[PDB]
Amino acid sequence: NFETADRRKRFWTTQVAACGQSSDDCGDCARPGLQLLCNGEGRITIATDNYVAGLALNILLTDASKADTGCGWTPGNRGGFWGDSFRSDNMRSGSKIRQVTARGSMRETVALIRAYAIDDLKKLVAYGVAKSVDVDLTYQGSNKIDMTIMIQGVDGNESRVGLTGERIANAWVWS
Amino acid sequence: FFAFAEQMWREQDPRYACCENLVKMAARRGVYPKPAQFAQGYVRMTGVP
Amino acid sequence: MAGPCYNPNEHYLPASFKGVPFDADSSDSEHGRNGAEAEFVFGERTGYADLGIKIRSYSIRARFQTNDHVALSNAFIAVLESTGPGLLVHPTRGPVMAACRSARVTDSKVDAAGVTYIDIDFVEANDTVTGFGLVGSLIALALSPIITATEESFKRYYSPENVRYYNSETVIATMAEAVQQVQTGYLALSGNDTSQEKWTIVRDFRNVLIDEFTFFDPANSWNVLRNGFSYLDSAAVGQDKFTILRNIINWSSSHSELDGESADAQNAIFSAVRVLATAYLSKAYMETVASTVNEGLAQYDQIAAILEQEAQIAQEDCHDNEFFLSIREFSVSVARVMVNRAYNSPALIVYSFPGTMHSLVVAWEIFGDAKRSRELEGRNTGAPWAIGPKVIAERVRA
Amino acid sequence: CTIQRPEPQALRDKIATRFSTNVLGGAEIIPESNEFYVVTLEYAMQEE
Amino acid sequence: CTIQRPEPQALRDKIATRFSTNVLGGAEIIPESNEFYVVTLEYAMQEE
Amino acid sequence: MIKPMRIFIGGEELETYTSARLQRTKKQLTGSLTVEIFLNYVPSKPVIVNAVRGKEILVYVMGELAFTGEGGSDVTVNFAKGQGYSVTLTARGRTKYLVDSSHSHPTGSFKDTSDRKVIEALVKEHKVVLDWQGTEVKEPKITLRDGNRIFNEIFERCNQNCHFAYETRDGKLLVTDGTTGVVGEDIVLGQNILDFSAEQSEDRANSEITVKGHRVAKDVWGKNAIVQPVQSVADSWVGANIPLTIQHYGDATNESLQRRAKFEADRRAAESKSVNVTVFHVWDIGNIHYVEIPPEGIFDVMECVSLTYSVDAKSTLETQLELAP
Amino acid sequence: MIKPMRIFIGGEELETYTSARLQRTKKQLTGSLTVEIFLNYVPSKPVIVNAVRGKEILVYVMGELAFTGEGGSDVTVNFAKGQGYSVTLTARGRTKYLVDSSHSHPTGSFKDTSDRKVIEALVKEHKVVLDWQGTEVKEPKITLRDGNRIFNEIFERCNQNCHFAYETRDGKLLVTDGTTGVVGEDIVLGQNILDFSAEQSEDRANSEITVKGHRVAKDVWGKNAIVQPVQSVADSWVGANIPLTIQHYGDATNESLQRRAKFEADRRAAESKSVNVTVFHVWDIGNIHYVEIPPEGIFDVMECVSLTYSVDAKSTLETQLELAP
Repeated sequence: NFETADRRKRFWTTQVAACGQSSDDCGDCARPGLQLLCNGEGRITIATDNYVAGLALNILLTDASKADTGCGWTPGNRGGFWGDSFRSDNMRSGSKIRQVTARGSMRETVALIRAYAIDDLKKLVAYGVAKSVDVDLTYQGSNKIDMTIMIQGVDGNESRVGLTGERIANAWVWS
Repeated sequence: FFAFAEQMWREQDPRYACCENLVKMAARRGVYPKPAQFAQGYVRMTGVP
Repeated sequence: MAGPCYNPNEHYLPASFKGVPFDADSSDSEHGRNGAEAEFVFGERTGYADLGIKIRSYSIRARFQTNDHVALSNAFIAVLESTGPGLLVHPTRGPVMAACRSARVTDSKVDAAGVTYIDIDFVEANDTVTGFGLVGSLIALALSPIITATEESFKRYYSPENVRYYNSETVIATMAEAVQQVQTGYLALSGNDTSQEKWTIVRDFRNVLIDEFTFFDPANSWNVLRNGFSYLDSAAVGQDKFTILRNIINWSSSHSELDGESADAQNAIFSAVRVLATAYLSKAYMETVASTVNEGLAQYDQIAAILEQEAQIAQEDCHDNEFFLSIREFSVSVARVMVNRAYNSPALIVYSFPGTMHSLVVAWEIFGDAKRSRELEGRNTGAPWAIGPKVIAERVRA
Repeated sequence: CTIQRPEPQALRDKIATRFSTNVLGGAEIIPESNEFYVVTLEYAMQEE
Repeated sequence: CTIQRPEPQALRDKIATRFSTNVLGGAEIIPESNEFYVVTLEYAMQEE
Repeated sequence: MIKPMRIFIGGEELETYTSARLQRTKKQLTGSLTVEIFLNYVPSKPVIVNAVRGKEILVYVMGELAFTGEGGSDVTVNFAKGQGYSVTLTARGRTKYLVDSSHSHPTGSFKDTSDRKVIEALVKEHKVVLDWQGTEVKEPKITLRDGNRIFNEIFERCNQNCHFAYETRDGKLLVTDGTTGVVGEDIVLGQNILDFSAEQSEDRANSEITVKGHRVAKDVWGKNAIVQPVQSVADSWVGANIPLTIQHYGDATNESLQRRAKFEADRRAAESKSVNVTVFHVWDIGNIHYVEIPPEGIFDVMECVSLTYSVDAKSTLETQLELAP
Repeated sequence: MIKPMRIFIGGEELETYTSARLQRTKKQLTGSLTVEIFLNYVPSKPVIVNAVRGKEILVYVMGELAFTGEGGSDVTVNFAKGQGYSVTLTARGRTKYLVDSSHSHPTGSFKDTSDRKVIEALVKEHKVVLDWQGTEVKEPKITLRDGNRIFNEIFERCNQNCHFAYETRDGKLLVTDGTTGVVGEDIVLGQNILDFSAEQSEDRANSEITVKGHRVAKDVWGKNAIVQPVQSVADSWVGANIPLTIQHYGDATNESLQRRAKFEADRRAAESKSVNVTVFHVWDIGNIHYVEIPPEGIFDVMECVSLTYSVDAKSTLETQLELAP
């Protein structure tokens, strides 16, 4: 039969700047969301490109379960997602980058923020979407702080032979 | 090689194929061997109702 | 470390246990892996076998220096002695659940007054359910539910003693034909068998058909139909049953042309046989290796269509609501297995070679053993000397 | 014969398999993707 | 009676023994010599 | 690694079998099994209890069936003040009930039938499929002892006709007069052996065996049914004089006398050359293997009589054999 | 502390019992005891040796009587080149002579009496006080086997009439058909247990038991005394089919058949639910206790079947129980 045997499809994917960017006196920020694609006779449709990039946004922009404190939290904002009690992979969804607290000089706080970012995006390797991830964070002044996230993808069809590691599963998104 | 080619042709002809192969081909044309049979008849039995 | 730019407070996490902070002073761990090294006798070669991961262990030492160190130390011990395991923030290994196993508290009044040391010995402890194993199964189908469901439907309508009298003969004649179809199938599968049970089964089939009153009872009719299929299924294993079952499904696609209740008594035979044949056909597909993902899924679609047709018939006018539910639930169960087999049985993948190559060379390059080339014959077309340039092979899972 | 209210875990798996087989063509449901939230919302409406 | 397709290892050894006995007079096949490549090529033709 | 041993109980896999052990013996009527399972308990919290006293148990060794219980025949919950708290399980062959049930025969005495047609009417009260491949024998008289177990009577009747009675790996009952003929491995010393222990005991051999027994035919009596039926069979491998005499429990026939004599000869011969072997990493019993132990000079074909798979939490896999020629 | 266990022999207290062990079981005819003693010897100096092979022995556990001999049933003197030199004693119940004496009955065959009137004339040759509390049964034919021990006959006869025969803590012989009814304690997990090791087993249960046996009375002989007296009793707790059949050793009567049939049922039922508990610090067997083992969900009343007090000079003072429902 035709070599195009992989029948797996791809669903919607959140995209950066889907709903434009919101500007302010401090700077310009993207406003991610779903994307609508239009045909020549109406018949709008959702976009599904950049699967891994869309998945990464979901991990970062969602609060995870907050650690117990001994004083407690209101039931509304304990964090997390009620759907995580059904999954079997033994992990919890969301991130915790927003739960940092000002400790010591600003240099220490930034270093801790980087630690959480790696500890959250590390889940990407566990699912098998990407084979490696690393974040580089630079502190060059009081206000200007930059962070860059690098995600390593793979091609759909194996080409190389004799890999030290393993071919990541769920690689049909080729990213 | 000549013998192998000829032998694997002989194993596909009804009048030379092996016993196991013969039945497999026959099953593909609606012909099967006859199984064993059991005797049969009628018996009259009498007794008090 | 390298360079004078170290900030230990920035690289070591603050210790804790069950939420109560404490000051750490050391950090150790013990990992490993269980082996079964064996050395033969008079031989110059040895062996080995990996049979699982080894349970970890952690050890920490804590120091107290603040005024009233006894109250803090004497109050932290009450947390270690608490029941059950709890979260532990290892200074270097990050959060992990453990359970204290011992603790030695050292103190003095003349040698060292004002400082209390405590050595701890933790152990990894992952929660486990109490049912000593209830993992689900995803390697076989469940035919007991559907078969019992079919029995309920068949018994409900098929009643030759209540149909109008000038149609009982036709209804019974149809039942005799249905059994005959199973008889023909069985005789074809076991052609080369010569056991002592084949004679008995053949005699049983002959006796039932010869007798005339056997089919006047719904209980007798159902039992013969169900048992007859059981012998058919166990006659052979694997691809041998594909043609036999497909023929039976073909015969059971007809619909009755009588009227009123008499039609139901006849459609019941057709519907019951087709559902039973489809269920057993699915089990047959489960006993063979999927040659290709595309082929494996094509086999599944051939089944879902048949089951879907039966569901519509059983729900056309609320003819049998309960049967409709049973059919629908069975179909999703079939999908959960058929899709898994196609996509994950050998876990096939497509490769991209730079050109056509021999089967032997392809096997050696990918796996590392030319003797495995036998597997590539069934999945890739092309001559053995021209396989490529895209090859379908198995996943390497070193 | 009797059919009763299904249990939670046995219920969501039915939805996830049905959703995956028909819509995504057998693709696995990767947690935290959009399809993950679609599946869980669908189950919620089912249990209510 | 039935004769079927031989297995790889059982087939390569048959060629090596035949080649060694009728050409090299019982001498062993030293790996990486020219006879080693001749024997394996002969087996390849046999299997294809 | 690809699991070289998997177990099922009623279709739900056992993922916590901290140890295992399987056995299959040709000199008995049912195999066995034993599994140790870790169990937990949290005070003041719910616990789910199965306590299955009966259900099917299946064991697959390296992707191959190796046992068919029916299962959960025993349930004991060990417990300790120290080390830990666990559970144990046990199982046996499908014919378990024959091994532990008194016969409920319709009448209790056959008129005139064959052994096969008798074993069918005994076993089939419990729906255990028979696997017969031996030669049929005609017995003018049979009368099962009242209340005697199924195991006793089948074993008793099959001893005088040189029928082995043992289970297969699928859940049947196999009666055979010889080896299954499935050729196995060439167990060679220095290649795969780990230990061995040969033996040759003279206290279980006899050069000449004698049998006696009366006839019970429709009309036989006098000298033709009292003194006439005597037959002698000799081994000739033992070079000494160790006479033995046996009494026959049944309808003596000159052909049946020798068959009982041969059965004893095979039993005694096997018992005088028992061997043990351990082969480290983990097909069936009755197979044919070649062995090589030059130190004692074993160069003879062997037929395996028993098999055992054992595992441990500390990776120690093994396997044992009880070969005999 | 106030001595929680005191021993007495012949009225002179034992002040050097370096270890002790007392056992009492409901499934036998006599308890047992074993007391270890320390002995000395000064070379070339006088020594006084008792070596009394028989005298009364008494054990009081925490100000209460727990065992009546009779005593000194055995004496042995261990010895070693190293560790030391000691002496070990042993004792049993007052019926120690019944369990080891062949009956010397006046004639050897009763005409027509009851079981009670037979037990009295059998055991009263050795001056053992009977303690009867069961129901009297009338038998037309009794003939005690010639030379059979007292232990065999009483155990045999009481089994057919469903009577438990065991000794009390005072020196009597108690024949009972049930529990003493003395409500005991509530052995709850997490308060006093150390180990329980509960168990279940399917190899010692049968769903249907059948009995048979002829009749002996003068007026009944023939069809009514050969094929008529057959009765069946079923358990209904076993969910499978494990038939059993038994023969009655006596004058079969329909009432007696069920009595024997139910006796087997109670014995088989108990053997399938044995428990072994340990309760650390140191009343009687057959009592009624409550138990609680949520891990396997024991929430059922229990009757103790055995008791054992064991002590040692270092780190041992414990008790054991063998419950059954």
